Amino acid sequence: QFFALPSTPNEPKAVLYAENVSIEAPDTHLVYKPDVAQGTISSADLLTQ
Amino acid sequence: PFIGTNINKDNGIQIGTDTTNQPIYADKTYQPEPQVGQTQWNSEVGAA
Repeated sequence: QFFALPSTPNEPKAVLYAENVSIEAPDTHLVYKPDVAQGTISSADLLTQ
Repeated sequence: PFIGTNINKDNGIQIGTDTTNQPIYADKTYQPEPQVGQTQWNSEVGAA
């Protein structure tokens, strides 16, 4: 996937990828989960954890 | 470190509200605590 700056959005500067990585954590008891209702991994709060 | 929405002159800043809504303010004596901050690293709030 292809990004760029707001000064030149015509030509791409920075790019990046996407991954189906099976993320697990065998060693985190996960203190401070913030409030999410029921949804996916998407809130500005849930980004901290 | 503490952030609340409304501030009036009677008690300074609120720290919460009850169910049947009314601004539950802070005591001058022991509120706000020196340790209450942010549990999120982001969101340095301002202008609202």
